[PDB]
Amino acid sequence: EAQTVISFHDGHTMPQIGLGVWETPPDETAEVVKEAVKLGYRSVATARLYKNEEGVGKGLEDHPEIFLTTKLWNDEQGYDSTLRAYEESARLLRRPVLDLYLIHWPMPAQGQYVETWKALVELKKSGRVKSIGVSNFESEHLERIMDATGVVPVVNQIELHPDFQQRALREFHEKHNIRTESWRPLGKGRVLSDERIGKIAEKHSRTPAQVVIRWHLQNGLIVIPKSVNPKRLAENLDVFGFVLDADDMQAIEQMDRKDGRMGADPNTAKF
Ligand SMILES: NC(=O)C1=CN([C@@H]2O[C@H](COP(=O)(O)OP(=O)(O)OC[C@H]3O[C@@H](n4cnc5c(N)ncnc54)[C@H](OP(=O)(O)O)[C@@H]3O)[C@@H](O)[C@H]2O)C=CC1
Repeated sequence: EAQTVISFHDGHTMPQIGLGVWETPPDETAEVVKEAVKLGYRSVATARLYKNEEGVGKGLEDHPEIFLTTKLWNDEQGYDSTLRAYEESARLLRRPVLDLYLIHWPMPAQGQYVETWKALVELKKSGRVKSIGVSNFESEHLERIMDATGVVPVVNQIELHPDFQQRALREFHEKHNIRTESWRPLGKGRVLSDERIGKIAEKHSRTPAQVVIRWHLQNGLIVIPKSVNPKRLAENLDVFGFVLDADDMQAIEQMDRKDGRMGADPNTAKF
């Protein structure tokens, strides 16, 4: 069955599934991309941090058909320094006008991140990026920037996966037309082997992962899972051949913990 897409308040539209490009090293980046596209992967997403925009922009030579996301790193923040940052990402990536552009972290102690959003609202008023948004923002932080500059980011990317469901923030999100991208959507693989998922993947003749990748799907979550082993790739991507029930859905909802965070607390994270 054909895939799905999620759309944005700014009227653009992004496939609800895509490929993560975390870690995967610069020279194999090139390779792994094409290999992936050939699977029917429609979106790609990397970040500046990983420094494989070059490998992506070669990898995606003569594949404009595909939704390309990238993230402005923390040492490039402010107004004039972000515009600069964008051109160059666009250069290494090679698609002067990109699909999605994300502010990697707020870094609120660094206080320089609202400056950073104007630079963004600019790039879209120019129409030099298609769709702008952020990564790892809170209530406090988004409110702060929607009041400062009157435009909501289309997407805020955040940590989330069965053991952490930021339902507070997905309440705030939903109430501002904001799309919510899952970061580390398998809780780093803790759930690969969780026993609630050893029944629900049996049930539907699938592996534990897909089960969950789908969870994200059936929550309206743009999800961007990363593998290299192409067996996994086309596995992750084959998540439309089925569907789940509320017996299922409200059974993976019990997996949420208050303490389920595993990464930087973006309020407190220092780099
Ligand atoms: N500050 C922060 O916010 C934090 C960030 N991180 C970052 O997150 C990243 C960690 O990546 P990771 O946790 O591995 O990503 P995920 O949460 O996506 O973990 C899932 C892992 O499972 C594997 N996998 C993918 N598809 C399948 C499949 N079909 N069957 C079985 N296994 C599969 C993948 O590895 P494989 O390629 O082997 O398939 C993947 O690495 C790092 O960049 C790390 O620094 C970590 C902690 C905190």
